Amino acid sequence: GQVPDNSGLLFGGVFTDKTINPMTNAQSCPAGYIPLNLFESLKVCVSLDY
Amino acid sequence: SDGCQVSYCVKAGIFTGGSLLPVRLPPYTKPPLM
Repeated sequence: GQVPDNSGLLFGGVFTDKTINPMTNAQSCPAGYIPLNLFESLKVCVSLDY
Repeated sequence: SDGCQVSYCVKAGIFTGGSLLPVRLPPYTKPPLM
């Protein structure tokens, strides 16, 4: 529902071992992001700072 | 730590998330009007 803002997480993009992430032009996460293993080869960049 | 999100609260002005060194030193005021 109406969750408090902006307390939460955002989406910083995904990247695999065979694809390329256009938001960073690399197979990693930008500065200030955490890579999370969502699947066997999928990594999601999660941001914390607003 | 084992997936626990640990964060610290700091001034947004000081920490701008840039690799450039925030060299803020003199002056301590804008150029005063004539």
